[PDB]
Amino acid sequence: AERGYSFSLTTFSPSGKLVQIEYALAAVAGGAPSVGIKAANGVVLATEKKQKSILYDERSVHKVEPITKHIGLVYSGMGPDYRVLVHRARKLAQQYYLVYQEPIPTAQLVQRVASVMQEYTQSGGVRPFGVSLLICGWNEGRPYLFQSDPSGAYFAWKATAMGKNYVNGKTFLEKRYNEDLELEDAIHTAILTLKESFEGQMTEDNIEVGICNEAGFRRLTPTEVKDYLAAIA
Amino acid sequence: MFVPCGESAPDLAGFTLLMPAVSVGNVGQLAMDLIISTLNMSKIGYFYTDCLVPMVGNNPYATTEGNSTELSINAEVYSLPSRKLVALQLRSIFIKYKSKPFCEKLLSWVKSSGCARVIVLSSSHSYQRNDLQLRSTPFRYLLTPSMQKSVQNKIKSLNWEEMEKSEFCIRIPGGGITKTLYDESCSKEIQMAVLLKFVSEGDNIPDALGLVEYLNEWLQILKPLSRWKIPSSWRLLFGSGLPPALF
Amino acid sequence: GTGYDLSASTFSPDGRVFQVEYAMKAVENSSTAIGIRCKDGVVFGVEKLVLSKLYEEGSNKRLFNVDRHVGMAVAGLLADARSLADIAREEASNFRSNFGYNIPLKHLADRVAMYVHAYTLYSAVRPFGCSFMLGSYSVNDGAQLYMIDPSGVSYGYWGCAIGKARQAAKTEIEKLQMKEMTCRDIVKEVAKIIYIVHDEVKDKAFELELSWVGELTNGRHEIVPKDIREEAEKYAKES
Amino acid sequence: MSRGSSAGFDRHITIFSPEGRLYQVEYAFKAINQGGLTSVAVRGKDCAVIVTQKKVPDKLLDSSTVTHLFKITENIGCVMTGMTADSRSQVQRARYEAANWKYKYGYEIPVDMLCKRIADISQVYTQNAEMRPLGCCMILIGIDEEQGPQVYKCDPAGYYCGFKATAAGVKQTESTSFLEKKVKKKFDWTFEQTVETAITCLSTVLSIDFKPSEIEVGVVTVENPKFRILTEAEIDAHLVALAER
Amino acid sequence: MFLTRSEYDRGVNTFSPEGRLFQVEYAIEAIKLGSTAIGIQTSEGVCLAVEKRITSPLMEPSSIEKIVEIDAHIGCAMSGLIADAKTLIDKARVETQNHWFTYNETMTVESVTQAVSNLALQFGAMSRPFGVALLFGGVDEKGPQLFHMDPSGTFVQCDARAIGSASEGAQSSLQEVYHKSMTLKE
Amino acid sequence: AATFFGEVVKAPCRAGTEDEEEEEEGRRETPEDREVRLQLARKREVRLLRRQTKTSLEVSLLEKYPCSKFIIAIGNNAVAFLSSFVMNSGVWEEVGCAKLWNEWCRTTEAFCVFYHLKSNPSVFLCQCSCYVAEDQQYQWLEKVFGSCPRKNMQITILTCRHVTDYKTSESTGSLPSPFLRALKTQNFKDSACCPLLEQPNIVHDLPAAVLSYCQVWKIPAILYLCYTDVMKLDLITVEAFKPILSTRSLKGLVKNIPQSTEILKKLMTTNEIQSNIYT
Amino acid sequence: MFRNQYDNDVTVWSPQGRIHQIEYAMEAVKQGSATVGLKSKTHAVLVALKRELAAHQKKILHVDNHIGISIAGLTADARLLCNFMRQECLDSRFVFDRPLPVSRLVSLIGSKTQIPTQRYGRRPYGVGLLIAGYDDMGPHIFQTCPSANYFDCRAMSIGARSQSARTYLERHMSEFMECNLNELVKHGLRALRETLPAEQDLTTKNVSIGIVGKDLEFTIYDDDDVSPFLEGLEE
Amino acid sequence: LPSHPLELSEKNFQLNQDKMNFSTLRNIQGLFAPLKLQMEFKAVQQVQRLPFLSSSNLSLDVLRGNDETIGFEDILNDPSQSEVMGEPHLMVEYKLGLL
Amino acid sequence: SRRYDSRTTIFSPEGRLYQVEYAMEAIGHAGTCLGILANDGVLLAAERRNIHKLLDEVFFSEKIYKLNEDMACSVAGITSDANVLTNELRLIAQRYLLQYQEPIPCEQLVTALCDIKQAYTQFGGKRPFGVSLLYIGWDKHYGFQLYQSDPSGNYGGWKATCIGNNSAAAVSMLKQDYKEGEMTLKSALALAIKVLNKTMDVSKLSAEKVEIATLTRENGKTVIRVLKQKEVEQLIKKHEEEEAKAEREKK
Repeated sequence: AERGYSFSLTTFSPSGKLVQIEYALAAVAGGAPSVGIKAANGVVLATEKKQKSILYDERSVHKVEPITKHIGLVYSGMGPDYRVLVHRARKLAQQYYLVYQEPIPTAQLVQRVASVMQEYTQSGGVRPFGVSLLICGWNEGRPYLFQSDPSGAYFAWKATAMGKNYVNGKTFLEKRYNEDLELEDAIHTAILTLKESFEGQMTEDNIEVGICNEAGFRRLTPTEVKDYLAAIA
Repeated sequence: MFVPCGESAPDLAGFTLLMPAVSVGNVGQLAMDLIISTLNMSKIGYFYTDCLVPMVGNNPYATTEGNSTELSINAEVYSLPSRKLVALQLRSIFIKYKSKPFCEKLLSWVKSSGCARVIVLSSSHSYQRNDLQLRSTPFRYLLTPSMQKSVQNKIKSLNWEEMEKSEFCIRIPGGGITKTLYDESCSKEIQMAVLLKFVSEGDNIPDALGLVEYLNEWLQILKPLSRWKIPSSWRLLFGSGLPPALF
Repeated sequence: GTGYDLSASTFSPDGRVFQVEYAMKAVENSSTAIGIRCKDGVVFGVEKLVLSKLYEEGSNKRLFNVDRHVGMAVAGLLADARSLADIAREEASNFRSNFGYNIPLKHLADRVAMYVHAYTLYSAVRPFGCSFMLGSYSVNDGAQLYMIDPSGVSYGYWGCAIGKARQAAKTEIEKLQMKEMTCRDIVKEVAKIIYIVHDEVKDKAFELELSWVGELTNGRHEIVPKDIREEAEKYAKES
Repeated sequence: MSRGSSAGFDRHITIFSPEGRLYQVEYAFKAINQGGLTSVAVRGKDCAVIVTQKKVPDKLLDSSTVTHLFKITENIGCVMTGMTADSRSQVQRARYEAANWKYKYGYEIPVDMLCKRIADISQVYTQNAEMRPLGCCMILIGIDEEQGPQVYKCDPAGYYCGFKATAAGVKQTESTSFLEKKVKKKFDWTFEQTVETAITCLSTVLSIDFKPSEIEVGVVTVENPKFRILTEAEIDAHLVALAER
Repeated sequence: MFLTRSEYDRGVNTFSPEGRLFQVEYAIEAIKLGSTAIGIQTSEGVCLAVEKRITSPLMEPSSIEKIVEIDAHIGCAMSGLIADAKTLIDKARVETQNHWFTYNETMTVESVTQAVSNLALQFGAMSRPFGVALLFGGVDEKGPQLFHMDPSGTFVQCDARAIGSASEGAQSSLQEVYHKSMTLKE
Repeated sequence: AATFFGEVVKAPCRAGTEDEEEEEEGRRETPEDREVRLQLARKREVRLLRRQTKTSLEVSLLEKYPCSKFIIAIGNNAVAFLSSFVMNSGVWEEVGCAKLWNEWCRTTEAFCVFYHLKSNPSVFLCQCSCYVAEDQQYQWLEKVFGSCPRKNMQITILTCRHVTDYKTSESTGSLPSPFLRALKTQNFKDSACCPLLEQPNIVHDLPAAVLSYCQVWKIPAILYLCYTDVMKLDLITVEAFKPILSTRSLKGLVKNIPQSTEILKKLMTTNEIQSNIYT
Repeated sequence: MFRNQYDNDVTVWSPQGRIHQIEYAMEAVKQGSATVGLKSKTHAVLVALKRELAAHQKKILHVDNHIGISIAGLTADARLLCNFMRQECLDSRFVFDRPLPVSRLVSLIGSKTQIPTQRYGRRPYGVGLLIAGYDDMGPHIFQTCPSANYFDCRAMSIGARSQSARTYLERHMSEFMECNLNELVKHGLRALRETLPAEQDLTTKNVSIGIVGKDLEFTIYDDDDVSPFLEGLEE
Repeated sequence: LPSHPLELSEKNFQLNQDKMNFSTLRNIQGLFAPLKLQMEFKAVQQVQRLPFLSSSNLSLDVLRGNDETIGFEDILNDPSQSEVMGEPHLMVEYKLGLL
Repeated sequence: SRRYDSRTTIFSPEGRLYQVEYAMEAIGHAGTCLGILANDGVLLAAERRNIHKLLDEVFFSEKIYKLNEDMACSVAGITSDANVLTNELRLIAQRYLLQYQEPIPCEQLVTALCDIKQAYTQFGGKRPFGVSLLYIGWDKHYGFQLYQSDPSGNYGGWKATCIGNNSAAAVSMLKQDYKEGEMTLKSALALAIKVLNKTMDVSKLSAEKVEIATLTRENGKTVIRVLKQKEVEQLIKKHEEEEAKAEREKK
């Protein structure tokens, strides 16, 4: 059972496990599917937004949000924690830009946000942010894709998936994803991955796509994702 | 060890011992008190063993003034030959390292007397519960392999859920005597059904009523449907009154 | 919620804060404290259970006045009642100092209720075990009566009660109609209800304290005159 | 917290469960249900509308005092469903946030911003051990300069997503179904149409045709962009219109 | 009708049903766990004695001294947790030093013991009751004076007191042999 | 605990089932743990002996010496009353002493010495000013009686309790504090001399052990509950035991009230000081 | 029975809506020694029954020029309360140049002792104070129950065996008003002796008397000083 | 005296900001609002990194409403990159108030 | 043993702190990381354990970090905590360099970070980091050095060490095949790759399972570098060929 260790965040299990962080990652895994693909021309951040009801207004919370002109991200898990961390990410990006007059590299921003989350993962009295950030961006003529975890550990990725059936999503990405893979069809690959990890019917209002190329990050409009869905099927 | 109130011990062959397993509060003991009061079981003897902390009062179920002056002790044995039931009543905490000795003593006692089932009324912790356990239901059960097929199928037809097993082990968080008693009964190869309810400490009278109803679903020792008479001793279950100066 | 009543910052399986409910029951642990709102103003009465004759008359009184025009009848933890009376005094004083006029009963009641709610929110402290009801009268404001609970909800009433026999006094007030007579007629009703809901067998003796505010008293809270207070007691004895 | 962290997966706000469930936030939603009432807010072409059933439990209780519709700022209006004291405290918090926004940025806060700030506060409450989520559900309304009508549900978990039509309370799901059916047949919801749709949604989910004193209608319109709580006679007229059709 | 467990002895801010702080009494008896100091006050002066316990022959008895000096006219004997007695007597020394510095006089034994008690009152600074008792035997302008400090935090006037292991027996013998008209040598 | 902010804590358990389960999980105990546990058990060991050579009797007082009655006193007030009113009646020479140790008692002013009138050797007295732990209570029982009864002795157990423990419908501070109750076994067919203890009120500790042993083994016994508000050898509390002098117990073992109460004041006034924790 | 969960912390309500820690503090004051307080038209008198070799405790204390107190509970919280009372009176006489009213001081102590009950990490002040005083409106005899709420009393007693003293004071509650200082003190001594066992009679080393009067300021009387009153005191 | 007129103005800028905020709330809302805000700030500050590391204080800024605002204190001198650092135990003791 | 492990600040009857022991167990759950001192320099043969087919290589190194001009270290434990710990290492080194304008001696930096970790162990409410770092570097005083700290702050000097997975076997076999004062960086890398081969039984050395660093002194400058994929492939091939030749000789 090892319940005393299950409840407490600041304790190590006899085997040496931080169970609270494991449960935060379980919350992440129980979130909405989110697939990110690092193409050659740019990157894709596609996910399955939970605004499928007609009442849910479109011009509202967006699953994919920008931090800078050249960086954006998507999450899987807790919306509130995601939004708070997005605010912190924007704060850090502005700090870096005012200190160096340089666009914050994606890796540096990922480091800063991951350290912020590790801060609450370390001390007792709070809980790990039950959300993982699929942060993308573009620097020095190169696409970027990173994955942050409630533990505060972060890794670089070429194509990764989150949420439900996320292991199946990663298997599908490994099946399909190619290193040479270019943009405008990596979007198709992400659409197909989310379809493989979908529940219901695929509609332009059931997904939220954001790509970042040389131009920069840009949340795709319903029309664009509708066109991509029509091209897929 | 069993010590009759009179000169001889009345045989308990073909009976079923109903057990309070001291656990999380007194849910099992309160359920046993409810059962003894409702069935109006008469004290048959004292399970005089040095494992329980000694106490002495008066008969908890006293209905007449004559019954109110009947000295009681920590462990008292009651029986109802009409239903062939035996109701041991532990009314005390256990002593360090004496729980498993008590389990061995009681299981040997029931083996010798002839009681077939040692059905235990116990409890577990309403926390340390999985999401499924939290969502599903508090009541659980556990039947040793020696359990007869007929009653096992009766319980299955009642559609009960069995205590979660964590090979696995029979774990009852906050059960104490419960787990070891079940293990030693399985070793003895004598029948027992460990009925329990996931509960948190506090006012557990409703929990005791729920547990006795859970048992009634199976044994139907009461008309299946205030129905469960409470001991006359149930009173001042939050201490004395409040002082006049305050409030 | 046996496992969810140990802290005020924890919800029950169905969304209840049992600490606040236990505070509301601690309110019931105290004797009744009635108050009826008339068109002329309000009249306050309390089933003040006498503790001992050693205590000087006026000891541990129940009918406070946090402002010149605001009364306060309480029922529950006496210390908490005094604490919230002091809080209301400070709030009214600052309101008069800054806004320039006497704090409206509504504003004062809301401020104190939100203070009580602040206390019920965090796990550092516990909810107030007391409950009270304010009353005021002004030429412009008119008759006003509010009641604050341990939860911290400030609802307005045309007459209500708090304490052991709260429900019986509430039903008697419902049986009574209050907005077509003056305070001099509702004081007798208050006394009658307090006597009716009082239990002699359970409680040997009790003292009935009466206070009111209205056009009768020129919009000020005062203790009912002994002559009128005795007459109200006499009416209560009659019925 | 002062006493520490409660014992068990679902007993303390901070600690997770095996799936990572914050059961205490779900119990805050259960408290919103405990409120006992149902509220329906409707967004439309001209008017953003908020309607709820107002209960005066006893005759002695002053009907004027009891209310579940509050005004935060001239533009902003809201209906609270859930614990009464928590609702009032969150309304005060929203007013404080709006005042702070006006001071900092010079111009009045929009609806979505007030909800987002309140949701951030709620997220902090969930994160920490000392505080607990408030058992109330805020449904803001207002006329945005760019969009116009704006109805935003605003939850203890801190989910500020806007809406074309919002419901809350004990009959939340039925109201959502009825309003989804209504919007699927969108009819250019005018002020009268919006008010009638909200009133009839409440009367259908609760299955009771209300008296004007049994409900509280609040409307903010493009013509009148300041929050306005309808009076007894006006709600009576609206109910008569509903009865006629 | 059921014997149960209730634990009021873990926490100095918890009252037992009888209204008793078990932590303070546990400190009181923890003093008795130590060695006994025989304090006596007479009109001719006050004497302080103690049974200092030398654990091994290699130990230096100078370092284990239980009787200390807080001022020229003030003295006390320690018994119990000597580590906390360090802080207690340091506070007393500081107080008497500031008195000599400011008023250029002698602090009364009652005053210095009151100050060090004010230090000792802080528990629940210390987070637990002080586990050591002192016998402030001094001769101030007022005259010979014996006092006692306890984990309770407050002092008490005394003329004949023994505290530590076999404190009861030492006190019985002291009251057998002590009389008001005795001399300091006696 | 609540040592720091987010310290996860657990509620006190009435049943103490967690401690029992820990004690029932000793199947994987280390040899050093077992050795130290047995040393603790040896520490917690009552030892009945004769002070002639401080040597264990190796037999219960009942078995060794015939017993016709054994008045037990458990508590400072009970032992004071029994040492004042009874010991002036005759000689009461010592028969043996029990040496027990626990966190709240020592081997001796924590004594459990026994006596017998020595004019009637069958009548015995016990002076248990110490406290006997739950694990040591049955050990004391088998060391003083031997688990085999005589069924022919009047076991009069005396104890002092706090009125706080006594539960009542009204406030616990609204009782005639110095009052005494009774609890008697099946065999005991004598007048209680006082009101019997209420139902929800139960007793524990050594007196409960003795009374339960007498009930199980059919020995006429009575246990007296002297409830008080002060437990510092006050005259009121030990005069609350006065009524039991009239009843059969201590009926022929009492010499004269005035002599007892005269020395009773000396016993009350010769006690020590309880530091300066209260006033 | 079921109160163990809710009887250990002072910031938790029981299912019966009670804080048992406050009741346990009120029991702690009860377990303390018995003291008596009563006032005449012109005097407020405190009489306390002290605890063998070694000096006794100071139940009677001079907290201020015209305010005095008697302690019947824990010594530590009593010392802190006395310090706070003395500081308040000193500050009043220093800044406002006003003898701090006894009732105002009692209200301050009520709030002070209310603080811990609603705060975690603290315990209620387990002490009962019989505060004597005289200013403006004649003498002032008060009683601060360790539960913050307090009472004003013409006569009072608190401690162990204090019920007998309370009963005797009730027997003559009205007489004290029309009594000379001497007679008031003797009534106090008789009330104290009610608490003593029938065998014991009041001595000089087990009695301290605190007296504040119209012209008189509060003073503590020792064995020799209390002997006058004990000389003449009817048995 | 200070090294500059702005020295104390910005040494205690935040202190004055909170002081004025609470004063205004007390004057308008009442006693409850400052109490509540103080409680939330205290609760969030109780839990963070030890003083010898750089705490994020994320949730504290979220409550304060400056989690999406930048000031000169954010950029000019960075506490995350300090030039002189004390011993860990020493600074933890200082924070606890032992020294 | 289900007691005295609720907090890091609580002792057991034996005088044990179980929380730091569980942190060391968590270290044991990490990946193999070697460090071998040599005459020419010092190396850090770590296990990449980045074997997903959709993983990027946008970073300097996963296991291996650089602290200053004179120091480098590996990590075996919790990555999230290791990141902040390495940041602290860099910051401390730069603080010392700014104050004294000389590179921090390796032992001083090791001890400072051990102070950090043992301070988190000391005070309640804080979780011990649970990261074991394998430090290497050069300084004027003790030349090339090899250090190894644990979650509890206990650090030791080493000629060859291992942390993470199969650490005990790796250390035993290192001391079975290590010469004091004779090993050159060449033979040091050979021994490191041999130990990795014989410890990492999950798969054969594919040159991406392995991440070896090197720290030498050329022109009086500490040259911290990482073996190229070609270099580690050559190491693996040399070791495998030598093992095959030895097997052939055994016959």
